[PDB]
Amino acid sequence: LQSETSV
Amino acid sequence: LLIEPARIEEEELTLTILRQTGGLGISIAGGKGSTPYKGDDEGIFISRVSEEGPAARAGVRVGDKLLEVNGVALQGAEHHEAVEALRGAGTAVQMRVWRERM
Repeated sequence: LQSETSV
Repeated sequence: LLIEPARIEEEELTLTILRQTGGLGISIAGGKGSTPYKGDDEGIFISRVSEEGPAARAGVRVGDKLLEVNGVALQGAEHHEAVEALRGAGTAVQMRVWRERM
């Protein structure tokens, strides 16, 4: 589980 | 005998991001229950910054650890908890970040 999220 | 000069090792900053429209120009990584962005730290980190985005204009740099967003502390936060906090932050996004010397 590796999350990356642009905001 | 060159003496080491005074050097900053770690910084904690308060940065105010301003977006009239669109995004903050950043991506975040990590969180509780996810693979770490740095070693063993499970905290929320800034994984990238847009050069023409608001965060870069506010001083946000890559590698900054995200501690707080407009009064919400993100210690031990799951990844999607940070996500939701940032998307739901208004036109002014004041964050507290922990920075480390490279």
